[PDB]
Amino acid sequence: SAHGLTDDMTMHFRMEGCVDGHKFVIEGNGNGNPFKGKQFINLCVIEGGPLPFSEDILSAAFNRLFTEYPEGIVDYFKNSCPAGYTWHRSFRFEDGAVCICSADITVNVRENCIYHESTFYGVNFPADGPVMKKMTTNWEPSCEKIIPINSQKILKGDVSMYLLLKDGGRYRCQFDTIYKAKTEPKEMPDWHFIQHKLNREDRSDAKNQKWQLIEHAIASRSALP
Amino acid sequence: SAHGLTDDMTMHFRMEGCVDGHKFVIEGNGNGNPFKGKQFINLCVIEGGPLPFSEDILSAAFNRLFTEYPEGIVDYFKNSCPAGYTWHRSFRFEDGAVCICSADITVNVRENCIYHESTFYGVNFPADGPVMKKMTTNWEPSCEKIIPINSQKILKGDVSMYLLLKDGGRYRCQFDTIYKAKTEPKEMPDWHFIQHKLNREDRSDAKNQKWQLIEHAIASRSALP
Amino acid sequence: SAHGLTDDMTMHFRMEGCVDGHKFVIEGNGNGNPFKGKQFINLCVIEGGPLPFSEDILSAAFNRLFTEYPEGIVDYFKNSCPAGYTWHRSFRFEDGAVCICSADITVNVRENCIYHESTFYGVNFPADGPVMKKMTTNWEPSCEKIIPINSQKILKGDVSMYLLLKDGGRYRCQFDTIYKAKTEPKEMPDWHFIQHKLNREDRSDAKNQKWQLIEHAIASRSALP
Amino acid sequence: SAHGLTDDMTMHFRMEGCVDGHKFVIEGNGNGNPFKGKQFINLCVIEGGPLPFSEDILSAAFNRLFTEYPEGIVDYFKNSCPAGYTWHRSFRFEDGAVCICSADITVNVRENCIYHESTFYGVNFPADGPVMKKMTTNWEPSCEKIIPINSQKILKGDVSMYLLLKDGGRYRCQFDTIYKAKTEPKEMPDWHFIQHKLNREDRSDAKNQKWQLIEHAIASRSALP
Repeated sequence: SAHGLTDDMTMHFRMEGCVDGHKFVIEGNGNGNPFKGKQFINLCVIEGGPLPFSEDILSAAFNRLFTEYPEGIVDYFKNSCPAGYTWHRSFRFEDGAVCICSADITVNVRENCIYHESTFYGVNFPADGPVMKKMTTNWEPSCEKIIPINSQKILKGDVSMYLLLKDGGRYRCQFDTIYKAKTEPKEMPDWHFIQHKLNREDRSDAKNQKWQLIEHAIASRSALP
Repeated sequence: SAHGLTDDMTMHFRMEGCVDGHKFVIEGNGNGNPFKGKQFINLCVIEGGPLPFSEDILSAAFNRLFTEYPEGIVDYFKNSCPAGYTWHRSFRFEDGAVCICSADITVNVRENCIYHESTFYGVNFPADGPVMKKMTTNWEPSCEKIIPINSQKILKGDVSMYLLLKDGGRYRCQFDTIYKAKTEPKEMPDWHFIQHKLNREDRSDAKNQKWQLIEHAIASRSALP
Repeated sequence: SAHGLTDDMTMHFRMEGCVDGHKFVIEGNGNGNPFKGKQFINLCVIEGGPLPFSEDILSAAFNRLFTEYPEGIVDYFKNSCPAGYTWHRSFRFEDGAVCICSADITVNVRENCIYHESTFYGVNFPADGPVMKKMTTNWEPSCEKIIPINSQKILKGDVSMYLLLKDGGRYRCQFDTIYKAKTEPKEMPDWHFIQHKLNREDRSDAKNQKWQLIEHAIASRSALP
Repeated sequence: SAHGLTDDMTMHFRMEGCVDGHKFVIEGNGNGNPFKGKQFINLCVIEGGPLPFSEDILSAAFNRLFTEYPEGIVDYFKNSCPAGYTWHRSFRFEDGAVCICSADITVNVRENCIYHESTFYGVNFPADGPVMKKMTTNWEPSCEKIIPINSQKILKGDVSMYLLLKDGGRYRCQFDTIYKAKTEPKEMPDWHFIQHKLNREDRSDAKNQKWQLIEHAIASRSALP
């Protein structure tokens, strides 16, 4: 019950985006253990579906509160709760397309639920690219580098991502993020890693395009002594 | 009329955007001579003013119809009128900031007016960068290379841009644009260059943030025989 | 003489390099008119032949003296003669390959001959890429932007290059060059453009791998009034 | 005594490089446990010293044989011994400078020593940059991503590196590597991580510029279950 978070919370998701001119809105709700960096997100496309681009590109847009932080690493994110935090991210794929996303994370103590406001925009996905051809299956597990920006008291994210393709090829992407606490940080953490594992399961049917995302993230430092 | 265009038209502008969470809306109008690739733009911030980021980053979002093309190069843009055309672009600044914008151009023949609709999103402008410190003054005259992608009957733009700084420095940006006619083109151009000159003059008062833009662009091939 | 240069000179070339472990040495000569930015280059592989990678990637390594400059723009290069100048450049291809090259240009007044010495190193050209499959044909005419760095009295080059492919495709590369006079310049130019046209004609026989290059370059400012 | 490697070997180092025109040669010899991914390298600049650029940029040029591979991960490197392997790497620093390095690793069973042939080239380090001003202290610990290239049976390396600066700033760099076994690989490993820790200790004096590098590297997979 620290900072407004419990070992078993819920979340509500709302995302509005536009990719190469195609507008869309996504409604969702999930649950997870902010302390074990584990969450189950359930999303449904209410507007724009069926999406003309691969839904995998949106995955990383839907919450560092769900990160397991050991005692040795300051937890900037939970530290700024229940107020929440905001982040801004961009990424260019190896084929020129670039996307940017922003989200506002707010914790509602009364409901023991987290409210996620998501924004996503992308441009220039090649017509014959794996994204427009829906040939992606999952983001390969990664190791994100979290750097502290002292002067301004915020964090920077740097992670090389690979979107695995059905044809076995790898689609490289560079995540560059800025994490801002909605509350003046009293203590800034040192640099550290955050390994992630994000999986997508298509739950689509004749009526709706929907899917589930399971994210497992955990912080740490150099494995080397 | 020749594609519904004349040498003395007016324009209507409406942009909606968000840079690092700060929403804003801009409206404006103007006049120009498409045949001489010359245009005057008058903008006013009707929402989100005063903008916390330099207005210079938005400048290249406000119409290739205003490009003087020589008869030796196919004018993909004027050929798409009056229906018009759409475009998508990414801005990758040297300090990590990245922006993406899209627009829809349409010609209203009866009104001899061109309607311009756009969206602009940017992310990660450093707090002490030239953009947030409002040190930018104007984009530097450039030379964009236009490449044809015949398989999709669309065009690709490539131009390394430089924003001049008040201290005498410069700030680099990379423009990667995809241009696409609304109606299928029955003829495609070979690659070519487009030189531009874009100038901004701020005319903000106590009641509103406003400014004018002046663009001049000409299409050409290599200068070497 | 005007800086020891004349309108009908000869040149001497010697390049040493290594691309992905494959060493090679190239020698050659030529003639040209610096005042009209026009030159003819004859190269021959004397070591490492036949080159396993397309000879096109080396082409831009073989002299800004051959740039026709208008009196309205300071000719930083001719002003550095006869001592000459040195330059350093990086090539970042779209498939991950990166090359770096440097050269030292010197004018031998008595011999009316320019001595050109260079080194060229490249790395990671994919086995099935256009370079190793020898699919390249010629660089496309370009427009390089020259920027002055007054604090070090040196110049910076910026040009997005495209190598044309035999199947009708293109292969992008990014030229980032630093140019520096050997003797301190007593005058610096403003930024400007330099348009180029470089053509290769292979003339290899049973005994040697040889080819000729023809370059034409002119300096200018914006085409817009 | 597997593949020619023991739990306690030695190495000899020879590197020839050129940075922005400055030539240099480095002679060295080290020892380590290829099985615990631990090594102590001792280098001395015999030519070109004192180096005008920060010696930290050369660090990663001096042997994946020194990586601890658990039973669950195939060991491509030791697998190709005692023949050895070769690698090619490039990296662009956030300020434009780019370097490329290559090395040939050969194991000498009789001497129980590894011979390291190193090549390094860099260009365009800003005069007032942290590299030319010698303001760097160490490469921050990292997590490299090792990907297998099936078709060709080789490995690709991807690691975002940060060269820590005396003034506390971080100097970003992107390592892109290709690892090639000098012997047809019979078994290719799946993707995996290789965390590293490389430290530099200046052992320079009035006669020689010399220093020691301790590298500790260990392979693994997603920390997440």
